[PDB]
Amino acid sequence: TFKRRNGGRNKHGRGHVKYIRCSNCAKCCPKDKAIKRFLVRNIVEQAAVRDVQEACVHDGYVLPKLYAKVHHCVSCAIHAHIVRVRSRENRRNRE
Amino acid sequence: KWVPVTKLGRLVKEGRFTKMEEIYLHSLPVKEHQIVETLCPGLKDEVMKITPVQKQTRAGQRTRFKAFVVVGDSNGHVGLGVKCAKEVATAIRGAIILAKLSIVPVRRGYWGNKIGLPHTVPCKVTGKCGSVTVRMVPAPRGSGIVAARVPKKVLQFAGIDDVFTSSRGSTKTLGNFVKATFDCLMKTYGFLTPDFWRETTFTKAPYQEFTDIL
Amino acid sequence: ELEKLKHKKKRLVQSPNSFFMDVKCQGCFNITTVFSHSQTVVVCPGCQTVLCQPTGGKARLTEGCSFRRK
Amino acid sequence: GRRILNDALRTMVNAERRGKATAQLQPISGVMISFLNIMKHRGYIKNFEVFDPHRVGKITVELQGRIKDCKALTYRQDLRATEIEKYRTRMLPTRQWGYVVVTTPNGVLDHEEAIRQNVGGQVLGYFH
Amino acid sequence: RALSQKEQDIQMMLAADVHLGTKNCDFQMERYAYKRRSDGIYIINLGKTWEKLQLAARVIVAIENPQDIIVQSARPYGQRAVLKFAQHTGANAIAGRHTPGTFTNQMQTSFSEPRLLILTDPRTDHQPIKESALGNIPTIAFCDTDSPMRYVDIGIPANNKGRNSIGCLYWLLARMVLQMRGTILPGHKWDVMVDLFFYRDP
Amino acid sequence: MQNEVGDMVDLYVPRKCSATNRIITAKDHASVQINIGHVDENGLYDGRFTTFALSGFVRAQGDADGSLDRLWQKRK
Amino acid sequence: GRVRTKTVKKTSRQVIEKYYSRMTLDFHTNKKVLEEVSILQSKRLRNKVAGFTTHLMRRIQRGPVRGISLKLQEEERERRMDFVPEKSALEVDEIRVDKETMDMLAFLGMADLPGVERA
RNA sequence: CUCCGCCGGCACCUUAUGAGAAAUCAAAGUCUUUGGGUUCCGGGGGGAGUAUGGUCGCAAGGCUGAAACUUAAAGGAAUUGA
Ligand SMILES: [Mg+2]
Ligand SMILES: [Mg+2]
Ligand SMILES: [Mg+2]
Ligand SMILES: [Mg+2]
Ligand SMILES: [Zn+2]
Repeated sequence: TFKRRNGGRNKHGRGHVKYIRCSNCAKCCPKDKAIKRFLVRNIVEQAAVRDVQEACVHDGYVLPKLYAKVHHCVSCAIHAHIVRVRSRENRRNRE
Repeated sequence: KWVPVTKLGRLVKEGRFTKMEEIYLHSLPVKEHQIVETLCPGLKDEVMKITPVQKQTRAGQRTRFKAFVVVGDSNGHVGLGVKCAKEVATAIRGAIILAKLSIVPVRRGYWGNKIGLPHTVPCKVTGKCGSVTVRMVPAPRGSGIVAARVPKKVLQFAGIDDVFTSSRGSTKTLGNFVKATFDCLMKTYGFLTPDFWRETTFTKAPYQEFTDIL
Repeated sequence: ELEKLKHKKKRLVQSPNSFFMDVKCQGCFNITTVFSHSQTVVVCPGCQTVLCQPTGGKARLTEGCSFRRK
Repeated sequence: GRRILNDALRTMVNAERRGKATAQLQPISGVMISFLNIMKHRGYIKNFEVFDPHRVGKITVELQGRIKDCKALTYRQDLRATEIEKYRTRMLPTRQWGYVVVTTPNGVLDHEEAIRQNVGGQVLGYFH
Repeated sequence: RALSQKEQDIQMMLAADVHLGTKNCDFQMERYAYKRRSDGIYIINLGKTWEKLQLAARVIVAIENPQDIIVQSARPYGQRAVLKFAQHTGANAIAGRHTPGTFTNQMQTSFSEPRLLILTDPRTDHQPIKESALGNIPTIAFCDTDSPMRYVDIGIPANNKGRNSIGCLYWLLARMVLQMRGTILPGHKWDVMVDLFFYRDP
Repeated sequence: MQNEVGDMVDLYVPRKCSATNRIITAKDHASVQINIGHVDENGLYDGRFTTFALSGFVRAQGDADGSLDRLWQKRK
Repeated sequence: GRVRTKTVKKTSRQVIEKYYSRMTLDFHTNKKVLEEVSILQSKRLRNKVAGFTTHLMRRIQRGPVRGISLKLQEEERERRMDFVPEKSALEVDEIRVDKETMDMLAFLGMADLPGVERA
């Protein structure tokens, strides 16, 4: 039995893909297999943004934003619910 | 009594058919089994195997019996029925119903010399169902049916007289084995023979010929 | 008819996509024959200006070089 | 590599089985057209073009759907006119129809022709 | 001079915007689409559309009893087209949802053995397609430039997703079948006007 | 077909697809038989129709429509 | 925990099919309507179905409703079904299309048409 | 950069009319209607890539590689249940 068409990693036309480190357990998994999300979070959540616009010394100042491209392995992604086990049929779609 | 629900059943009830040649020639879906008794009178049915299949549930494992019946008159009509049911007898009945629904036409041929009625299959035919494949090869007059007990019991209904049988795959699984035999028969009218070469003059379908009674 | 978009060697009777073109410049009112896919710079014998630049496909003409297929 | 008279027949089987009206053949041969002459003589394909402009060649046959299977026996056999009799049973569907085409010193010809002219040769292929 | 039935009918289809297919095409019916506009949607030879319309009309008329013909439209843009088509041609329209098993389950309440099956869309009405493939049921389907036209015997190349086109095309079939059967005697006059087939939404 | 006596032994010489010439077997429930009427003059119909038959193969490909078309352009 | 079962809802729709002008909004009036127009075996089921039919009233009386079919509403929906404009609203006297839609007609030989114009 | 077409790539999406034990595959199709050419390679599970012999390597090891005996199943795919 073969669980997936591409094996869980998108590797065609290559022989080796440079590995990376999980952001949680530091496991070495290939860059084309790691669950890679580009999280862009506020510095503070919206219940503490009025309170910082009431403290910025210069008016018209916009809050910076944290841009960071976190990597996870499959183990940590499943465990932290980044991704979930989907049915045999729903498994295939990429949307 | 009957009160047929398919208009084929209606026409058969008023008896404006005589033999299943027209229904076969027009490839119509036969949906009421009580057409075929009135259209094929000399019909004989035998069950061969009752193999019990078992689904397993929380409480235990629940058994059903499925029946493999062959029906057919010894003149080129043979039909296979498979039916799974709780009880042996009702499995037999449902199988015989589906089998008399699955009557199909088997064409015969001569080995080399066209004297007497046709006895052997027209040519080499192959039928496959799952893993088992069966071949019938034409045989000269008076060589019998060389085949296993199952396809020989199919062919003795099909009316074939002489034939050479070569089989592949797991012939022990009687379901696939008899279904491959039947698939190898019901495709003997699938062979573009030179004898068919003359282009066909069409015939009105039963619906448009017996329209006014609909 | 699609037999012109269809590949060079997949047509019914395979035929070239190229042609010989007579190029005539602005500075030297004579005619010189050049090939569609020139592969080599060619210069007018008198005026010595370039007629074409080799390219992966058809050669590139210089400004004011009128050419007739032939 | 190419070992045509298979590249032609397998194209013809594929075209027929898909129901295409005409099939074209990229290389040709005197042997190829002599095979198609056997088919057309025995009434299995209708007439056809032989595009011979300048090269190996090209052909276009029109299929009438009357053919059912046609093959080449590359690994071209030796074949006596005493022992075709167990090739006809070994390959052809029955003893009434189907033809085995064997090349013989009298050119390409089918096995029934080989019975009457009593000349054997090498199997080019068959069709039925 | 005068006009031909060609003239009037092609004008009617230009008006009801039938010639405009969509962005895509299927190799099966690319033979009807003629050229692309640079915006990207295809357009259909309405002459070839009307040729197929005559084909379908002859097939309809060759039916002895029109009570054995079923026409379907699952798009709500076509129910008012199909019932008006049905009451005129004597056919039997099944508008709305198609209950699966209509053509096979013999002791179903909604059973029938139609001589012929007309569909506004093979794509949406693909269920009747599949049952027709099991019931020996010839089919005339209204194929757009996106129509996956498996199991279709006669396919009219036409837009079938518009407020006007579905109403127009069934009105063409209505008039043509009625001319064929002669209920409207020779003469382009017919006492039914097209905007009736357009669906009247609340 | 023909017995050597001349008697005819085989039953329902089956109809053949008009577009691909493979024969419709007795259980190709994906096979259809179109009737196309003929129109003559005032009235524009009588019970004179041409008949076509198509196997499951041709329909399943989808190219059944092209077959009906290209066989309807035959004249008489 | 008060959802009505099929023995309730089927009966409510079926009785509201047949008896519309003869039953009204008021719960108790519908009770006594149902007494003479149906035979049941429990006063609580009687109350149950009457109380479902009463808001079936309160929904029908303001807007349309699913399958349940009544002549006094289907006939009017047919009367507003079958109307047409005084003349066909789509007019052929002016048709505005582009070059390829004209190529249609030109390939069909029809370079000249009534009412076809260049955009 | 937009559009259309050719080749040659890496792939992907839909469908059997095909194939398959199926999973699945547009190439694992054109296979009992069996034959384009060619190399390597398997013959139930163990014992075992083990012993012995050879050979290469500094060594680890690599390549080549059995038998005795034992066993009625081992195994693949999919179904239901737990
Ligand atoms: Mg590469
Ligand atoms: Mg690697
Ligand atoms: Mg072993
Ligand atoms: Mg397993
Ligand atoms: Zn991790």
